[PDB]
Amino acid sequence: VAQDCIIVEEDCGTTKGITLRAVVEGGDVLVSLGSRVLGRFTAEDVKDPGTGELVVPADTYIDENIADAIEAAVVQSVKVRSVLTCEAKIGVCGACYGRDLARGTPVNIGEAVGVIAAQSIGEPGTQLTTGGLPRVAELFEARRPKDCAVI
Amino acid sequence: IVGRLIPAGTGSYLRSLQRVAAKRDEQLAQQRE
Amino acid sequence: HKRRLSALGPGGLTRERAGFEVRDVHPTHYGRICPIETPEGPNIGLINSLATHARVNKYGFIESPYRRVKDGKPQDEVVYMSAMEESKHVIAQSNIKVAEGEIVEDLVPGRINGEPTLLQKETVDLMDVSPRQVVSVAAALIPFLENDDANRALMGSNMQRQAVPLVQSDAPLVGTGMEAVVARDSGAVVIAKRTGVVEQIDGTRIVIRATEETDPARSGVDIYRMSKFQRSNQSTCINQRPLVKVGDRIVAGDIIADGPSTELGELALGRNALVAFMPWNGYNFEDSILISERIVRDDVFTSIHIEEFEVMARDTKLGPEEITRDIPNVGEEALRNLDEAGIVAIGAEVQPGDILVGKVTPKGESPMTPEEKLLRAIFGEKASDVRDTSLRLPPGVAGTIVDVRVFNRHGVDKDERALAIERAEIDRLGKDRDDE
Amino acid sequence: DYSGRSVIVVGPELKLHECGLPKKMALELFKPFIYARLDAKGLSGTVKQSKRMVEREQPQVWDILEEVIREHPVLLNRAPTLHRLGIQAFEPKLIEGKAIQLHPLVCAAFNADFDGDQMAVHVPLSLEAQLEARVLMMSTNNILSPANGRPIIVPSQDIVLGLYYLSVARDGEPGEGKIFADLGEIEAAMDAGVVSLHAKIKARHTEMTPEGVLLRKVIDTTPGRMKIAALLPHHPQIGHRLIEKALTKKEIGNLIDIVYRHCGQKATVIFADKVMGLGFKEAAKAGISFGKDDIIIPVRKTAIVEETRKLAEEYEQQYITKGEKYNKVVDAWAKATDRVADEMM
Amino acid sequence: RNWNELIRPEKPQIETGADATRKARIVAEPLERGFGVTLGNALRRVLLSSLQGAAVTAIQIDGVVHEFSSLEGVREDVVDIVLNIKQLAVRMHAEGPKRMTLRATGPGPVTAGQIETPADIEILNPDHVLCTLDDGASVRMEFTVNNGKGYVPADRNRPEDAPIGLIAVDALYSPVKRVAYRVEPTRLDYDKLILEVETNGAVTPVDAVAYAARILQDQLQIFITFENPALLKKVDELELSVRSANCLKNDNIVYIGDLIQKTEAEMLRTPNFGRKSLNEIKEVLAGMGLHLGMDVPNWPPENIEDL
Amino acid sequence: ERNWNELIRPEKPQIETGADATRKARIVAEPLERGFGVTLGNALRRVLLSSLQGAAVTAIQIDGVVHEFSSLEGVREDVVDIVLNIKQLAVRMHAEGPKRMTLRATGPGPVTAGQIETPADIEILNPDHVLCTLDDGASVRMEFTVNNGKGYVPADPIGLIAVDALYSPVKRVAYRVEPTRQGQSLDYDKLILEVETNGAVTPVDAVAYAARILQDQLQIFITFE
Amino acid sequence: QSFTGKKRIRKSFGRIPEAVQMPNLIEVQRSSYEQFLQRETRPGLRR
Amino acid sequence: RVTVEDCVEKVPNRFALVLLSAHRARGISAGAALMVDRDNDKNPVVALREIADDVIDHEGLKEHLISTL
Amino acid sequence: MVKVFVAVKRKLQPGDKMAGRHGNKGVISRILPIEDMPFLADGTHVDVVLNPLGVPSRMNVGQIFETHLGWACANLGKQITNLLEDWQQGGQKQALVERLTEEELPDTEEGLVELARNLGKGVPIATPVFDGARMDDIEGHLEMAGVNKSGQSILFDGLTGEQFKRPVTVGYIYMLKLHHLVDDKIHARSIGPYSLVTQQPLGGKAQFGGQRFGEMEVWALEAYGAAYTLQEMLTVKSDDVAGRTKVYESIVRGDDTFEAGIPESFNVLVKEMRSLGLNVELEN
Amino acid sequence: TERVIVSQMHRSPGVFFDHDKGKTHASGKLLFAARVIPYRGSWLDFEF
Amino acid sequence: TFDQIRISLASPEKIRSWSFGEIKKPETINYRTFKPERDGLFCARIFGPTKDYECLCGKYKRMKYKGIICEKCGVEVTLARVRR
Ligand SMILES: [Mg+2]
Ligand SMILES: [Zn+2]
Ligand SMILES: [Zn+2]
Repeated sequence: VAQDCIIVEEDCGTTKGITLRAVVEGGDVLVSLGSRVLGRFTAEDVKDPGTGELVVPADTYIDENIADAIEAAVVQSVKVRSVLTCEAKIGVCGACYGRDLARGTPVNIGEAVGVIAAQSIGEPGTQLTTGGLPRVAELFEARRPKDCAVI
Repeated sequence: IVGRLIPAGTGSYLRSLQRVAAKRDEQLAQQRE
Repeated sequence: HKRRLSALGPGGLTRERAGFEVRDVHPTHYGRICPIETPEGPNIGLINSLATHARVNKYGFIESPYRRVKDGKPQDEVVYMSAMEESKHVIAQSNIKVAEGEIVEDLVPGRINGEPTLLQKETVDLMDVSPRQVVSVAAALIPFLENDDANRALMGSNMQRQAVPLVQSDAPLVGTGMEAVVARDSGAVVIAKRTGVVEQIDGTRIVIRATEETDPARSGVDIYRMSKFQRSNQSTCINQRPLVKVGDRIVAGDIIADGPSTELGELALGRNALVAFMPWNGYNFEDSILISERIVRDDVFTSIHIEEFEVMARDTKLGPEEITRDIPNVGEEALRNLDEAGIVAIGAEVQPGDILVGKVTPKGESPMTPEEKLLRAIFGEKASDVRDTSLRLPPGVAGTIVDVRVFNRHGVDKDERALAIERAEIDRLGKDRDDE
Repeated sequence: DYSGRSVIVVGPELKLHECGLPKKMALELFKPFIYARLDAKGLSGTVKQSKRMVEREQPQVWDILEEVIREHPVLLNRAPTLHRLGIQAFEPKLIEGKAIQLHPLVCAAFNADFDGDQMAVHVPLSLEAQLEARVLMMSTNNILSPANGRPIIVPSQDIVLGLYYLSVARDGEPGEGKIFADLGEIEAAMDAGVVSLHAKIKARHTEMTPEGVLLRKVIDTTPGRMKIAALLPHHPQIGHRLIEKALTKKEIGNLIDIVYRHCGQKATVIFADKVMGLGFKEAAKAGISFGKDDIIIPVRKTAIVEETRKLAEEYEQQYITKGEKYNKVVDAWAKATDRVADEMM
Repeated sequence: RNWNELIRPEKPQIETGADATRKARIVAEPLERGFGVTLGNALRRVLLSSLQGAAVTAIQIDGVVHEFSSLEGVREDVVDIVLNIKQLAVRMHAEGPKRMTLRATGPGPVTAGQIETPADIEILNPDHVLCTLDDGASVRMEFTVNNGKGYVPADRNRPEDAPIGLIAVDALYSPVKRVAYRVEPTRLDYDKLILEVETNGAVTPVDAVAYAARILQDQLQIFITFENPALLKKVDELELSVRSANCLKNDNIVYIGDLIQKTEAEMLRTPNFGRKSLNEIKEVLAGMGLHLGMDVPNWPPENIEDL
Repeated sequence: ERNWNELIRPEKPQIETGADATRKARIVAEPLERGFGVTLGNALRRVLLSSLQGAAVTAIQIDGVVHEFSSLEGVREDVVDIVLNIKQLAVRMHAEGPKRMTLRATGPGPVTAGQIETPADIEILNPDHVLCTLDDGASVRMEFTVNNGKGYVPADPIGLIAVDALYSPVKRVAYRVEPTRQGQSLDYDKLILEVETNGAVTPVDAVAYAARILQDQLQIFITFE
Repeated sequence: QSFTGKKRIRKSFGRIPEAVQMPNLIEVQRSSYEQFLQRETRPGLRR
Repeated sequence: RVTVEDCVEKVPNRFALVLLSAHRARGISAGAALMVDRDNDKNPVVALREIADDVIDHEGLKEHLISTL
Repeated sequence: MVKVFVAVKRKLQPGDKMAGRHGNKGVISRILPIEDMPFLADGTHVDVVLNPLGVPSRMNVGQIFETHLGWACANLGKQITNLLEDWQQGGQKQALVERLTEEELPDTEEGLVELARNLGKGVPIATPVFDGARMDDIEGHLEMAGVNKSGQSILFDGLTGEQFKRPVTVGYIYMLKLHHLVDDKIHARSIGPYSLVTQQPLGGKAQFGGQRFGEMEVWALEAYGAAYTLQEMLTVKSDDVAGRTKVYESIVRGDDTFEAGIPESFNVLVKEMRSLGLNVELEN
Repeated sequence: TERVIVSQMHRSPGVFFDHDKGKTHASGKLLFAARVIPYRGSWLDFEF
Repeated sequence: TFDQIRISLASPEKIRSWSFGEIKKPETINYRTFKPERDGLFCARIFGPTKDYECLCGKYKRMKYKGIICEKCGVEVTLARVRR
């Protein structure tokens, strides 16, 4: 299903993005906001809560320095560009995927993203389990889970 | 399945080079009529 | 392999149709099916074997022995209780204090029906016959059991029946005691049939006297010929060695000569050496093992194998094939260690990619390239009309030859091929006849 | 075609980008390359004649095989290729035996133990495919996992254990309080036995925190510490301050990430190669042997189990049977199971 | 550095145990306190690595054809005897292979001492048993003694050059079996080295340590610095011309030396001496690397130069 | 009998790949017998780090408490720093006996080893290791008591110091084994150990002295005429 | 115990009775095939 | 014997470097290698080593090679 | 017809699969000389060096108790065989033999000397499956054997000549030689017989098999940027029959280059689809 | 080559009363199916 | 080269154009001599010759010409690849 996703364009010029928030269970956080937002290009210039200072530009690569700078000063969710909000031509641009996971530098043009994503999703399998491997298989297929009240 | 270069990475760069070469050849042929 | 209970075949659930319930273990398998010997492959939970004391009734159900116990005083009349009939009864586990006439604990652990619950000493009718009743013969050999994980012990059972018989093996220092029974029970060692003494052991055949109390007008003496080095079903050596000396009167029903991978009757699988658990410069980093040259210098872990290659001489439409001594365009050095008939002599060292049997088949006329024809005309040689189809050894260790057997048709038998072989065979037959 | 299969073994002497290859497999895979070398070298004539030289296995063909196998990378992959890291190229090196040698750190990426697993070997024929696998599929380049930014060259079992044994510091040890200027003096003292392996010691060490030159301020750490810290490259944000931890597996995994993030890739691979030998050398010197006295049972368990058995008896005489059987097992045995656990801990 | 330290005194105390040169130990009280683990380990690692011995390397009897056959009088197979003949320590004190004969028969215990050999191979272990015959036919066994070191496989020396009917067998050349090692500080702290070398009758225990020390010294000494064929070819192997071959055959020449020696005297004195061919023949001779003379007159005139 | 001459022996043990300076060095013993490459290397490493004639300092200066003072008059670092710096000082005493040494200077300049007047005829090979750039302070007139000794020694009137110096001329060694063969036998080990002496004796001379010491101490065999 | 344990004595641990002995492990196939092929007289072979 | 760190630093594409090194090796197969010595190296490794100290914008010849038929 | 019964005498080589009595397994690593092994006291040296990290991971402990009992019985056998070496048929030796064994041991016949010859290699110990020796029993056995009660013994290092600063565990463990040999497992092919209808290299180690490039293996190359390695590995190596010899000729000549036009599998598939009513025609 | 025959294990040719545990139904309930599976013949069922 | 693969229904005219001859007899090969049949499934006249550059009946087995057709036999001389 993801064999056709290949980075063909460098920049798309899209200004839209998706809000990213950290996960929290009660009074503790499971994943830090810096680790979740790291590796993606910022969609819009994030403003420091309280103090009127621009810590990050509008569209810039979120490096480790910017990462722990955003993590130090408390900040809410920041709009970040993603592959789902891209509106480019056939394929995917390098301005929405973000930093590559195999290498520290950004992703290069022509690299297959769908195949590596499918391989990374299938790698942690065989060690799972109301959730687990059948739950993930049902969620990816988007079938009817059970009779639930319509919104 | 057909046994051609995959359009990813090296294949994509080679296809881009072939496209730019075809464009240059067309530009050269336009002036020669 | 004979005590195996498969679930597939003509009338069984297919491996893809098994599911999850068939592979699961049921609490009624206590003492009827050992839940420790099972292949860890895809067909898990379908190739389970029986226990050591389990039997089969005339109907087809599995039976288990249960020592009947009365009120307090346990009886001495063991009776086999079926699976369906044992449901309406109480079972008491073994290892109970039997110092007095009855169990004094009054809280012996027993399973009424499936689940085990602490029951009283009242109306206890059945008692466990022995602790080594729910384990198979393969898992019973594992010493110091009940101290490792259940899943890890399953792998040790599969590795038990996978060791090639080594030359000059010994019994284990720490054995479970079941090795002697499994060795004497299986058909791998010879056993004396009478009480008569032995006369002489010629290595390849042992002679025994009639008996000390033999019947009148019975057989003179019992001759036992021990099988020598012969290819087994899995391409491994199988030989028997005598253990008796001159005299040494033996009682009937006693092992005389050990079989393959057996010494002094006790079962053996391999030699044992001193072990020291410790990391040695990362050579044993992962699940590996490091050994010294002393284990190879003494030749304790060396084994023997047999390939038993074969070749045919089927005729063809364009003429009949033949076992020619000399194949065309072959080097003279490669023809060494080859008899005139075309078969390598017995005991001849052969290397990988050697001509074992020289066979040439008639080849039809085929067109050739003009350059090859020009070269042939330049050198003057004449192209042969036969093709080289002689048997050649595949890549391997290229061991020595042991025995060669040739079969001829009814039309011609020992006419001009293998005549010396037939002569030697008839001479050996006459020699053994005269000796007997 | 142009492929082979054989069992794998572990080799500590091999580098990270080098893998052992048997002479039997290499002689068959590189047959046309050997033919071309014999044709160009001039030691043979006709192609048919050359095919005859390698068949008889003349001793002169071994020199041509070692020359042709110099930089030609071969592809190695396990059977269950789950992720892209399963296929990684290496540089073949001739070695005796029939087992394909391997690196202890690279085995973690393949996700395959050395019990009975076997790996296949491939050979790229084209010049472009050969040069493409050296800079795109080499094992040195695949040091980060594609799923997440976590290094996959972390020590698995032995190197981490040796580093943890070296990082531990005990206050009671001989030769404590002395000052050592250079690590050579520490090694000489350890050879004489005046100083223990790990003990409170103040030595001189350079950090280079301002990105310039440091005066080598004295630091108080055990001889086990600052011995592996010397392998750390010279760069700000890293130094002897990071080795103060106990060197846990998670800690050592995080250490390889910062060294690769700050410095280049060559420093990371060279540090991973240097730390592997030190861990194996230290683990083979200590008594890591597991014995029967190593595992001990808590003495309080014999009383806890009897108290729980006595407490569970009253619940049975009282009894609804479902509720009693459910409440008696999740409260008495559940609490007792955790009590003995913390007691033994 | 050189006779400055407290060197141990000569004549070490040799514990002449009751084993007949098979179990002895050596001691040294002032022997270089601190070198107890260096010198001792260096002497032990070399004492088990390289030591010239002797052992059988080729078995061949009449009643066998391969290593998996079976005799008629012996109690065990032929391959079982191969596992016992290899464990037979013997010393030859001489270079070159030998041949030990073994012909006997009786109650069945065939001791190793009953091996008729020349006065150069002193067999050891006279109580060792090779095979057991039940008063059957005799056995003829011829052995072969050599001298190696450490270990040698059976497929390195046996099937090198041997006819059909030679039971191959590997041999181990190691006179010593086990070696001990200990260090105890004497009363002025000095370590006392105590090692009890174990060996068979091939070499005495006191001699093995001396040989190991000599080998170690010889190894450490490396660090210290000073502190024309063209004449063999026939004359008709170049096919210059028909008349040239004719005159060469008429002259009865087989080698090019006789033709290269005669420049112009013997050339023009022949019937049909080609004026234009005499120059081409000289040119083709010079091109091959040879010229007029430049060698002894008919040096390889015999058949010894034929290839 | 001739058993110590049949095995292979390296005839060219003069591969000095290390030419950085007169201190570093790297020898090669590639054509060696299997097994000897480890034992010889271990013996050389254990002997080079053992009793060898050298020279120590084991002295401090006046107007300073033992491991308690921090600075007298504008000193650069603590007294332990000067002690560590003076401990790593090359020196070769020709005569015998615990001779004396003195050092004095002035002006805000870096202190030098040479400025140390050697009355006992014991010169300093590397007079540039000591780094003292004190300014406007009379931190001079120090006293040193050089004493001959072999091998490492532990830390053993008012004003003395219990500092243990390295009498061995070498500083650190590390051997290695790498079999290099093609067709005969892939077992011939190789010895590629190196030396990092201070400068009092070249590494080749140190290896020769170690070999001679081993040969002299291995005299526990029969004379054999 | 006769000609087998005399040459090599093997000490045994544990305290368990040895009243009943396990039958032959190959009795299953033999007993199953014997019921098929009677190999008896003419009046026999009833099953 | 040379890492791809400097090569990736010179050309951050990591894909055009392969084609450039292949063309450089095809050119060095006959009458080339006047910039960097062999040093006991093969064609691809020597090309990768020379790319670190050579002009990266040399794809003009590669494009002109397949420009016409 | 003719049959040749060729026999081979294999030895233990590196890469062989050797597993213990329990679930522990592992391929045999590089074999070391006798001197490099750890030098135990009294001159003896170990023969195998297993990794002790498999105990916490795999919950099996019987191997440790088995090793301890093996060490105990080996020490007992060594102490009993030395007693008979002094004088055969000694009265004191029979007393010790009867004391160590739990009594049908003494025999009036002369066979007591033959029993000692077998007991010298270690006294056999028979432990039931569920009635095995408890901790106190094995402790008393180790104490009577002469070994330290802890079970571990001091062991030196033969490679360096130094003693480890920690007690180590040593004993006799039963080892097996599995059938998974390395000589029968290794295999390499360069050019062999191809298939009949597909025109591809055959599979299996029987007659020059080729390692199958599975479907999951193709995804690995697609993940990387490699496009020429996967293009030639699927067309010019096995698929293309016309251009299959061109690459071999180029390799033997010395020029690295290849050309792939179309695989044979695609042509077979097109011929198959044309057999049905579907019309699969190529364009351009 | 000698070949042994392993024993087979299959369902007994008797009547059974197996009811699904609330599966393959629109609402939670039990079927209580009964089988008359013979040794050699057509099978019978009486599912609710 | 080829691009834009298209698949659709095949008409009877296209099927007749693809085919070379019509098979009428279900005879694979002869039992006495293993050779193709006149109208069987394995026919040389319809699916080209079996041997390379060698027609049947031993008339044009010289392999020098490839455009000739044997009159008595009825099959042209062509490589074995044309049979596929
Ligand atoms: Mg595995
Ligand atoms: Zn976009
Ligand atoms: Zn025709």
